[PDB]
Amino acid sequence: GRVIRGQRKGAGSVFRAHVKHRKGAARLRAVDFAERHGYIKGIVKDIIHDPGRGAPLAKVVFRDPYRFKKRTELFIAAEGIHTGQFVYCGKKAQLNIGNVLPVGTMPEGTIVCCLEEKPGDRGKLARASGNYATVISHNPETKKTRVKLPSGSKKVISSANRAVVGVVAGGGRIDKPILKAGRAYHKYKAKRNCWPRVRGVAMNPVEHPFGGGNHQHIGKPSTIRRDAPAGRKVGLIAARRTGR
Amino acid sequence: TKGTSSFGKRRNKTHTLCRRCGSKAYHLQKSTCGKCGYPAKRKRKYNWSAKAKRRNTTGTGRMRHLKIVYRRFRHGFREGTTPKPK
RNA sequence: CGACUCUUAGCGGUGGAUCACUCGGCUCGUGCGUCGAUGAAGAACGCAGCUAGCUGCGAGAAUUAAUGUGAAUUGCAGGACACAUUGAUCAUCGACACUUCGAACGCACUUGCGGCCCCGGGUUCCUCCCGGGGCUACGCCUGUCUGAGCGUCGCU
RNA sequence: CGAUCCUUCUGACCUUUUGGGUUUUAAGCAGGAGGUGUCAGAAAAGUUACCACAGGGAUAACUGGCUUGUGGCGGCCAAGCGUUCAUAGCGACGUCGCUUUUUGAUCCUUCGAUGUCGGCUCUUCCUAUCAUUGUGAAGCAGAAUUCACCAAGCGUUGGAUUGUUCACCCACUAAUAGGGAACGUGAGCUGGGUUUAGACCGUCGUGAGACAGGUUAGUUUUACCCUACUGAUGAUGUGUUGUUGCCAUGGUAAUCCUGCUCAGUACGAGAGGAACCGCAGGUUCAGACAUUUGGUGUAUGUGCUUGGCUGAGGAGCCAAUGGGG
RNA sequence: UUAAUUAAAACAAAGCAUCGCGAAGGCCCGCGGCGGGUGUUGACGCGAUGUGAUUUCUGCCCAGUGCUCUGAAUGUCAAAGUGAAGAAAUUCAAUGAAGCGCGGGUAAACGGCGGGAGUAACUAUGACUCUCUUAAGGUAGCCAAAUGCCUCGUCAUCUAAUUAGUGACGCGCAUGAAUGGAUGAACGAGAUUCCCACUGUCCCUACCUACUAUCCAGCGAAACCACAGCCAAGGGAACGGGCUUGGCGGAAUCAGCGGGGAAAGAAGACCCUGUUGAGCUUGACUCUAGUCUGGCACGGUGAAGAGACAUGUUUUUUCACUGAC
RNA sequence: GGGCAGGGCGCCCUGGAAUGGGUUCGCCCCGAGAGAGGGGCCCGUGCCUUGGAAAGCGUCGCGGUUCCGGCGGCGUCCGGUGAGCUCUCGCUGGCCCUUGAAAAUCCGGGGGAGAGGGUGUAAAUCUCGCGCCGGGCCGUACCCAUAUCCGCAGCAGGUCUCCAAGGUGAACAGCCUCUGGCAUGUUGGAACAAUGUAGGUAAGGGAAGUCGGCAAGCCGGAUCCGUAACUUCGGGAUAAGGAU
RNA sequence: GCGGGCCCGGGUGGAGCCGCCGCAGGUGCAGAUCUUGGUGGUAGUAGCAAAUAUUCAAACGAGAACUUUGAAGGCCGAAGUGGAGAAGGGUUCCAUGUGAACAGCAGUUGAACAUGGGUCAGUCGGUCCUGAGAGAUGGGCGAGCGCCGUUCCGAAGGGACGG
RNA sequence: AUGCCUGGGCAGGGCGAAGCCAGAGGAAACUCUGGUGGAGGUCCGUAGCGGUCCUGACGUGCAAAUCGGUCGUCCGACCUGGGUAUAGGGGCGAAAGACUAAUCGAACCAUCUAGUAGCUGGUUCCCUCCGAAGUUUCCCUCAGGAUAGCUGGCGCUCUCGC
RNA sequence: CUAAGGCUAAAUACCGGCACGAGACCGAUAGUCAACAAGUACCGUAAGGGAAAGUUGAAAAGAACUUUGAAGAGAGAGUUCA
RNA sequence: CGCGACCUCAGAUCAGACGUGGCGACCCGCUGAAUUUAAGCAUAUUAGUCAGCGGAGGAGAAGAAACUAACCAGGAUUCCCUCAGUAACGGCGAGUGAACAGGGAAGAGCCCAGCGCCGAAUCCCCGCCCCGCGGCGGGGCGCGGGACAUGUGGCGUACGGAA
Ligand SMILES: [Mg+2]
Ligand SMILES: [Mg+2]
Ligand SMILES: [Mg+2]
Ligand SMILES: [Mg+2]
Ligand SMILES: [Mg+2]
Ligand SMILES: [Mg+2]
Ligand SMILES: [Mg+2]
Ligand SMILES: [Mg+2]
Ligand SMILES: [Mg+2]
Ligand SMILES: [Mg+2]
Ligand SMILES: [Mg+2]
Ligand SMILES: [Mg+2]
Ligand SMILES: [Mg+2]
Ligand SMILES: [Mg+2]
Ligand SMILES: [Mg+2]
Ligand SMILES: [Mg+2]
Ligand SMILES: [Mg+2]
Ligand SMILES: [Mg+2]
Ligand SMILES: [Mg+2]
Ligand SMILES: [Mg+2]
Ligand SMILES: [Mg+2]
Ligand SMILES: [Mg+2]
Ligand SMILES: [Mg+2]
Ligand SMILES: [Mg+2]
Ligand SMILES: [Mg+2]
Ligand SMILES: [Mg+2]
Ligand SMILES: [Mg+2]
Ligand SMILES: [Mg+2]
Ligand SMILES: [Mg+2]
Ligand SMILES: [Mg+2]
Ligand SMILES: [Mg+2]
Ligand SMILES: [Mg+2]
Ligand SMILES: [Mg+2]
Ligand SMILES: [Mg+2]
Ligand SMILES: [Mg+2]
Ligand SMILES: [Mg+2]
Ligand SMILES: [Mg+2]
Ligand SMILES: [Mg+2]
Ligand SMILES: [Mg+2]
Ligand SMILES: [Mg+2]
Ligand SMILES: [Mg+2]
Ligand SMILES: [Mg+2]
Ligand SMILES: [Mg+2]
Ligand SMILES: [Mg+2]
Ligand SMILES: [Mg+2]
Ligand SMILES: [Mg+2]
Ligand SMILES: [Mg+2]
Ligand SMILES: [Mg+2]
Ligand SMILES: [Mg+2]
Ligand SMILES: [Mg+2]
Ligand SMILES: [Mg+2]
Ligand SMILES: [Mg+2]
Ligand SMILES: [Mg+2]
Ligand SMILES: [Mg+2]
Ligand SMILES: [Zn+2]
Repeated sequence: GRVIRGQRKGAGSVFRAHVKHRKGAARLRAVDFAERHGYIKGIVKDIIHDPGRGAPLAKVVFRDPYRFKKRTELFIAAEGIHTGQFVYCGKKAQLNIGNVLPVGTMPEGTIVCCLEEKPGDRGKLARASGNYATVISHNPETKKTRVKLPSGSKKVISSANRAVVGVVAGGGRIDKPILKAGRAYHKYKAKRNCWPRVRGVAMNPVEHPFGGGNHQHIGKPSTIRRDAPAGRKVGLIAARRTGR
Repeated sequence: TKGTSSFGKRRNKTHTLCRRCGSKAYHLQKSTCGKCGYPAKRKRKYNWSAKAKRRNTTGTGRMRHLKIVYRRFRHGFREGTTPKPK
């Protein structure tokens, strides 16, 4: 009768993200007249490490062409981006690494990162540590562009939405083994309270459907329908196939 | 360990004196009384504890203003008059 | 006959049963049937010559004024009063007064920080500073003033 | 072979269908059916070793009670085994008994609780006698062997394995006989195994879970009361005290073995091979005692030593008895 | 890691392998909202599981229960809509979504992976052969294991002696491959066997020290209490301190002691009953949040086309617009 | 406050180096300017000086029956050392699939919107040196733990910190001592019976006891030798075993 | 008087009480591990045994093993039985006096009791700032007390210089 | 119990990973020797944290879980103060049904509530008279009821040693 | 009858509040928890829980004074009908 | 390119008022169970009850038929007796369960919108004068303001009304 683990994550207050020392949301620059028609140049100041995120971030300072002030954005640093480098963004921006421009302008076969799912959402796709999206084809009619996500799926997006040329810096983290429970603890201490995971078969049958029994076994098929109530949808959710 | 040893570390208090009811029931962290509900405009009371209602009711306190109202009604709520001078 | 132990009786101990008392309860019935932003209920803190509690009172703090009555209050002193005098105490109570929280009302609850006017100390309005006095919450109705609209129109 | 309620069918020129009239529908009246097999008729799957409550000795798991099927033990007849010969020693086919040291049947006492299996320690009792004392019998020549009688006085051991009762082996021995005492003995001990809660394996079940199937870790409380017992003051009488004694009554205790001589004798074809009286001693048990040997040792007795402390020498102290002869 | 009986082989752990999700999304919270957590997030991420370092390997089976895929070639299929006859209430008919049926995939999903005979010039075993069967009939490995009833299996070693330990065999009641098999250095207050040294665990006990216990001055409770307290036998509610017959009995006490008082504690924790409950499970009976699907309203504008009825109506299929959202 | 030692500089000027050089415990640096010279800046809690010897302390002697916070002579000195302990400052590195707070508040800089008096004066002084006035309200005792807190109590339990001498010794280990603290932990006296609780010692045997080496005992520090099977090559390892 | 009980005598007591005919009831105790209060045996018994330790003389005092002073012997042995704080306590701090009650013996002693006294800030902290978080307005929900949310469906700054 | 914010703390030794220096061998690849270095979810071990064994002491105790010896760990998945968040069919849980104020296989407080019990226990003065049954039938009935039977009380209708 | 608009006293109820009256009621373990400094003391972090406790005497006339003891305590004396 | 009316919408320490909370025995509007009974239990019963929320007064609510009846008719609402443990509801089981008429207590009726007729004939606020002003009213004087034609007031409402 007890509420199982996984349901208690929805309420929060113990599974909330650890955002105390995070440097800020890594959002792409907002669309304006310069971005839409020409291009605007910014200067890379420093590359910062964001806790809980493998990919490093880069602070780029622009100048607002409406008021006398210096705007600062926190982009996701691509491979090869160094401090004291001019980075351009706009329709007329050239095809260089760390240079955000609309996908319609970029030719086919281009590798991009921080791709916008919708025009103006300031970057949503292929931005984790080293992932990248590849543009496949352009459709001048209806203003559509096909992109291949790192998951292997192909999605059709508008040609207006922008993306950053190159791959996300910091790739290859998963190659190094953790080798210790302590390193996993330190890794997950900066993200959430989710690392120590207890198997359902090791629990009592009051707090998990897989618990109980004189032998540590499941006793029921692990596959479960997607239309299953909370507290029962555990194991392999809507598994088309299960084995190796 | 759960008994005598555990009673040793009762060092910090959770309730303080409420300024509306006067009882030591004001919760510090929640900023709520639970005896009268001071942050709430209405006083806290329930019908499942009649003895609690009897402990703090109209007749318990000073009745500094109501006792005068009783006699003023008993004579007729007269105002702005004086008895006949000698 | 000894000491201890057992029963009964007289007296003396522990204990407060019984009886008689009762300014207290329970039940029924009659009349009236009244709170508060002019600040309710409740809470806190203080007030007596000697005053802890109860009760009463609110910096005018064991009570002020007025009315009625008429020689006390009292545990002790002190005494005011001439009790042939509005005159001690009492009761009534219509005048006045009524600290801090609390619907609680400048902002929060630490008794901490402020703003708008007037007066005094300092000045000779000179702003600092000090003290005192009056304001500064939310919602809402009528009306006044100042406003906005590529809302609907009229003149130029 | 089947009540109420409900449904369905059949019957009347049947009643109502509500202010009245007509027509559908519906509700009634009477007779059949649809069914309750727990059959005088609820609509109904498990587990709990995480468990709870009210009770029950009306009811189980101990002991104790009746019985003795079964277990154990003992007789009666005598077909036969025994070289001949039923009864030296056995004894079929039949039959008569005893014991509750085995498992069984019963539920009589105990469920407002009588602490269980073993092992250790200790006392006493029984004989259905293993050995020792005294004897009867042989298919007893000696030795040895078994059968039987009076007989429980005194003995019935040390270990490997297993929690074990039981069981088997090694060694010694005269013998390593069998049992009871709430299946003696947990305010006597232990907790190894049963038998709570945590876990592992195998089987079973969809599952939670189950297993006289295995494995592992798992708190053993209280006596100062009465009696009993062990000791210690005492008590009624003897006029009071002291000395020396008697005795009724209770308890009781000693036990077994080896070597020499007999004697390589009796006996015996031989192989082998005794016994009595004597001598020297040993095992177990009981009562004492420290001359000797050993142990203890804080006479804190006397040296020797580590660290520190009284300035040092000397003399000492502290280090829960500093340590060591 | 179970505070207060279980520190462990249990949990966790890096490694390994699957499942879902490209955002009006996956998982989840919330009675409620243009609500909220993951998310200051974007597949090298988040969420859900299984196994559990390194090495090696990961056998066969989709019959069953799950999960998943598409599919007007479709049996069943509610509401709403359409037609029918009737005076109407109506009933009938056609149409007809999801889901169940029907067809594939998936076991590092839950899981499972047999039996009977004949047969090699001594016996034995058995290569090999035949038949019946399921969805395959246990493959590589391993074992009398923490897993084997028989069992203290058989042989060797370890001992004088071993139900213990180890090493081999497989006949495996009932081993077995991510419900992971085998192996494995270091490590472990984890479970066992043997050996060296060591020692009072023992043969077999003794002595010494400190604090109690002892006595005294002072101070001083609690548990418990039908009445009380010497035995044998009898009968009795089948084990008496009281009853009967006998043995007998003598004030008041002190220090021990644990045989008895079926001693004290807790209205037995075991078992059974109750038309008494609770935690948990599901193929038990009734339901329910959530979730999938269909209809009605918010729900408009334009352009083309077809079926059906009929000789204008509905169904409407597709495309385009935004002003609702 | 002023001055000066002493540290640090990823600050500057001359100059251009292989025969490579400088340099640390380690590192590290150099034609993107190393060694060698000359400067500059920061911290200076250290030394001298005003404060400040007047005061404080150790001594020796007095005034005053008493009260009396007094009066006076002297001294408060010279040096060296240390992987020594603690605090602090400063360089240099190593680790992160861990990257290790916000705000109040203060300051510097880029610009010149504007001001000033006009030839002795003014506007300005992120005020240079002095001089004047004010700083409101609340807490301040004591315990802070084998007796002032929580456990029913003066309960062997629990409860967050700072200061940290000598000897021995690797050591903040154990033992003794100094400054400081106390009376032995809700009582004392007299004996030393049995059972106990806590320490030990035991001839010969050495686990024969027990379910089981339970408990106890054996070894133990340092120096010099030596150290096997196995192994993931890292370990095992203080293996084991010897001498001082 | 079979009995339930009752009538007299004596003592204590000091203010109300009873018989008969009827009426009415919160009307009769030995038990309920009954409720409340009190009192026994146990019993002058268990016990006043965790952390090495006390002795001598004097003073006050009716009274001294426990108070004070001096001497001796000890322990805590700078992670102390030392010196100061935080939370908590709330007068327990200081002086004087009493020994009724408490400090499980005693006490001339005390944290007991009774009288008084004592806490002095621009510089030490609260006060200021924000952190994790909490929580109004606008907005939405809710039958409703209210709830959701902290920038989200806001005409959100009442401030300032120069004229 | 867990997450977050802000602070504090953790003697003395052993083993000896990278990196670096010097010497020797080589034709090179490079390899040996001696040093420096101080890495490790490293080891012995104190403080701290925890609690294996003696199944020791105690077990109407110092204590409603403490004490002695012996123990595991002791630079990291470490220990700890204060602030803050999660509230009862809920929380939290390196998972023991563990913890959630001495209570946890569903906390505490008040009310519904004097909940129900076919089940235990108790149920208060005297005398007189009469005086039983554990049996039939039915019941989800077997520790219980209804129904017949057994019992008491109140009468009535009559007969008569009239 | 004329809904989807509205007003209206009386006969009715009153375990709270103000002020009175009464009883076949209880008489300090009873009657309200509370006859008295009772929602008080006290307990728990809190929601909350929650007591025990009346009587000299008509009048204090409440025992002057002597004596032992440090005192608590006694022996005399005195008051009162006691 | 600005001004002037209107409609919608803001700011006020603008002038004058109003609501907030408490008690809650009785009352009104919501929400709303389980113990329990059925000898089990799920519909039922407990029960529109307790618990929870909101809102007043001295009473509250209700109230003058879109009624009852089917008679030779009655005639607002509220309460008492009876109807009546009845009609009816209900595993038609346990159980639940009104209304009409009749006799009484009391008794009281009315007002708008619309329809239409009257020169908005109507109402609120500010100034002055007179009266009384301690439950701030009446009259008069103000080319003083505002509301109102997106409709105030007079006549008039089902029993008919207006001329
Ligand atoms: Mg488990
Ligand atoms: Mg479940
Ligand atoms: Mg289990
Ligand atoms: Mg029986
Ligand atoms: Mg037999
Ligand atoms: Mg012979
Ligand atoms: Mg026995
Ligand atoms: Mg016994
Ligand atoms: Mg025992
Ligand atoms: Mg065991
Ligand atoms: Mg178990
Ligand atoms: Mg299975
Ligand atoms: Mg010497
Ligand atoms: Mg435990
Ligand atoms: Mg343990
Ligand atoms: Mg799996
Ligand atoms: Mg399948
Ligand atoms: Mg052995
Ligand atoms: Mg198998
Ligand atoms: Mg398996
Ligand atoms: Mg008896
Ligand atoms: Mg006994
Ligand atoms: Mg019972
Ligand atoms: Mg039954
Ligand atoms: Mg149930
Ligand atoms: Mg240089
Ligand atoms: Mg202080
Ligand atoms: Mg003490
Ligand atoms: Mg001692
Ligand atoms: Mg002492
Ligand atoms: Mg020995
Ligand atoms: Mg040992
Ligand atoms: Mg080894
Ligand atoms: Mg004694
Ligand atoms: Mg010591
Ligand atoms: Mg101290
Ligand atoms: Mg003091
Ligand atoms: Mg005392
Ligand atoms: Mg023990
Ligand atoms: Mg004891
Ligand atoms: Mg379990
Ligand atoms: Mg009752
Ligand atoms: Mg029954
Ligand atoms: Mg009779
Ligand atoms: Mg009779
Ligand atoms: Mg009372
Ligand atoms: Mg029922
Ligand atoms: Mg019942
Ligand atoms: Mg029931
Ligand atoms: Mg109902
Ligand atoms: Mg009305
Ligand atoms: Mg009527
Ligand atoms: Mg009737
Ligand atoms: Mg009109
Ligand atoms: Zn309050």
